[PDB]
Amino acid sequence: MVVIKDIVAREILDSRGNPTIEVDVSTEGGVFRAAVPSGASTGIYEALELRDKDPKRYLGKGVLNAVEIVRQEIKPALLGKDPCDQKGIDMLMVEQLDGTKNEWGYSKSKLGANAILGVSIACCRAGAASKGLPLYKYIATLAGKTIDKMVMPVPFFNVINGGEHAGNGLALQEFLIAPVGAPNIREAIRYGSETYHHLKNVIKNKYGLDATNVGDEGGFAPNVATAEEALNLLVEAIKAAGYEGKIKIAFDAAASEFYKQDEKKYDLDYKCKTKNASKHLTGEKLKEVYEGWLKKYPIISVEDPFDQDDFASFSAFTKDVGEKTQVIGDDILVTNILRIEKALKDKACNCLLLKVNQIGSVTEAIEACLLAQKSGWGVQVSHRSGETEDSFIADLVVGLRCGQIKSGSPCRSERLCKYNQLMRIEESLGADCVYAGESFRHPK
Amino acid sequence: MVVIKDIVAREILDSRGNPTIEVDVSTEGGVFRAAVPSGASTGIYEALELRDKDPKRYLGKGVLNAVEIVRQEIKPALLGKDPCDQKGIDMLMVEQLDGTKNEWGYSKSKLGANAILGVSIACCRAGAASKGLPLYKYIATLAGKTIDKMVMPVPFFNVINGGEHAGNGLALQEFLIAPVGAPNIREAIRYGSETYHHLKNVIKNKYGLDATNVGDEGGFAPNVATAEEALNLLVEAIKAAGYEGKIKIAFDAAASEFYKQDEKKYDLDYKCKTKNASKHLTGEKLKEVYEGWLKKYPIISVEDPFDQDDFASFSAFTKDVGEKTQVIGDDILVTNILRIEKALKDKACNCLLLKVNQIGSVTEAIEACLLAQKSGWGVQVSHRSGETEDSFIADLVVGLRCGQIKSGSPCRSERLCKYNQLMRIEESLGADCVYAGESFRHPKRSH
Repeated sequence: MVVIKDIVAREILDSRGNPTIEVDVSTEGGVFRAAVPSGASTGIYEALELRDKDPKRYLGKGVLNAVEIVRQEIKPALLGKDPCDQKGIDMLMVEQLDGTKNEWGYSKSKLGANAILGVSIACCRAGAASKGLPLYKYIATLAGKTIDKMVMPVPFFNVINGGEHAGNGLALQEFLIAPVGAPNIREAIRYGSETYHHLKNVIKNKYGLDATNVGDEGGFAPNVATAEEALNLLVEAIKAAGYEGKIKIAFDAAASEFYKQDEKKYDLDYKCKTKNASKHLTGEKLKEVYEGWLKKYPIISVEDPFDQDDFASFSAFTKDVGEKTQVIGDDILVTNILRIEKALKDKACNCLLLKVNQIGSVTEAIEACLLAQKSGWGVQVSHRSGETEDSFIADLVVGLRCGQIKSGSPCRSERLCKYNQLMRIEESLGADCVYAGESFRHPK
Repeated sequence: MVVIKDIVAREILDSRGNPTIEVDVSTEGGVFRAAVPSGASTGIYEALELRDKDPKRYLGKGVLNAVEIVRQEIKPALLGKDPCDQKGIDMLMVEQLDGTKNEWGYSKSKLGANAILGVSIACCRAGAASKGLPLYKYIATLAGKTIDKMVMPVPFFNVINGGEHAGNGLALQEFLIAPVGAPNIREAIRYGSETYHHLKNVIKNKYGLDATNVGDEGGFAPNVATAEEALNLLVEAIKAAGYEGKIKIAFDAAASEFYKQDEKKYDLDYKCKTKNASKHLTGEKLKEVYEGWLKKYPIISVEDPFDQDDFASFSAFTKDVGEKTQVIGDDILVTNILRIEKALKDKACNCLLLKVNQIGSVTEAIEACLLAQKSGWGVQVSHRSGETEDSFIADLVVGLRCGQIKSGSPCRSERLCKYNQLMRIEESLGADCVYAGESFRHPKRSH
């Protein structure tokens, strides 16, 4: 039995040089810290983070107002409370102290999702200490999962970039590699790292040294015009690295970015100077293109294949490929219960991309994960473009028994601290853990 | 008081995706962790790392051997010792357990510079805890410096890359910006981040979206042909940010990369295809070229202006710039006492670039810093190309009261990791600390 003795927040910088919020919760057991990744300050479905909007500081991206919220609103309301009452603390902040609710659920507009999550994670971390348990086992406790035979997740490393993250012709946003065939996660990380360096070398020699400079998530943005060229580089790299058959491929289309709202078309050539009518596809036809790549390449997962509001296409694609392939819903679900329930009723997808700061609290993150799992869906915990030194999602993925996680390329320490944390988790557990492997989407 | 109960180590990944060692020293006061950055497994001056060299694991960069060394050689030797005796522990490893050496001091080859530094830093963290002091203050007591009016360092952020780190025409390796005009470290960081983003979008318009991708240290590699083109971008970036006069420039030439041994001349166009742009320059002319830029642009520091062994030039350059510009030694010194002493005698520099894993231990890192400081030189704590999420050098630079630190651009968390740590330290100390500012070369004393 411990209680919240103090709560102080501060402004720190995320992986991209932009301010983010870090919180320190104190109990008789010590000081507990949590740093929140970056999200969206404006939006219609997701939880909005509070930013100063002062052009004279950090180009308007400061979080001082957020720091003051924690001190002036959240602190006085939590002093004396038991940090182990995760649900009580999260619902107090979200429903009572804030209460700002849009038509899709609580927005967390007044206090800001960033201020709330910071406290939620810090209390969650203080609670684990109060119970004398490592973070991963404590999360499992909150989710109703068991603390033995915990599943280590399959990591999804970003490798090739397109869409709005590159000047190349590639329309899809991300191409990743996933070592499902590794015996354990420490090896999974090696397979990933080696294949990644091999790919770097290939790019260095073909596209030049400057093409080996990385993007926000640590991936490369070589001058490839089509998905086929991207997919070809990956298969060559995997084979050359010696992991043919042990490392699979996955991609994030981010189709919303190339969707033509009125005519209801998807323009695979939205970046090309000379436009081709043959590439302005309807949902049903875009589907067939993906189905073409699935039979030709070892693709095991597809994220945001269509616009965030095109449930028709999602449903059709999932109906055709759902059994043997994973269809992740990111922008379409936005880690939102109501959005998920609608997806479930329409069988839009079969996997939830879980961005914790997108929903705002740990309790809400957990219920969303549980809803997906109870419905037969898989769950992939995700990082953000703007991450931090905090490895929370690493313990989260293990505690929620997802057996699946994408947290960037094996490059840039905001991505690696998560992967490093997973390896420590694995040592600690030792024989008391198993690797998701081929069962990443539905762990045993 | 408390003693060492156990020492373990594991293999983690550094910022470039290469393995490195992480050590956990345990006492009754808890478990203390330390991760070391990348170094070099070969060289004739510096402390050498121990790499597995296994053709089939991590391209020969594994560190399982280093991890086993800690377990079978170090651990048994340290169990029961007080973690506070930093010097006793550091010398037990460097001189007795290891003992290997070259004509420039102990190399730390048998146990590995990485295994020893990992242990040294972990114990240092355990010692701080024993004494009941934050790591930075504990380091101050080891260096024999006061813990009352501590000094925050001026940060040197990487911004434009060249030489071997870029396919562009720029011969110099790094260009940095330093907010000497900021009132405190948190402001210095803001100034840096703002100027960095202003630079980012200037580059975006003139070179395109791909040109904004970052290198190992978070900086950019725009296709600029000369130093003049690079300096103009920085001047422009600084003015757009509104910090003209408050943010100065610095650069690391890494001149060794463009020195022609056979000719004994430097080539600023060594990357150009056609090789007749301009004749190669001697130390003399190269100096004049730098002095030329010192008048043109607000450059306050120059690192590795000449070849790793060209003391004649260094001396000549340091002599006529003297009090108005900082001249850092990196490759020429390689954080080696005996090298520092030769450079001191020859007046080759007026500042030391301190790379803690290059010398091997915290104790040696401290005497190196103390040797520089008491001889009229500055000390600039530095990061490595391959960093980790360990913010140790943040507390080191504060504890040593250096007044200056380079730890990458305000991009990539292995870099922000250190900058964020400096801001926490500043909060902790509150009204009980000062910003080096204008005095970054030699922080003013307290009275």
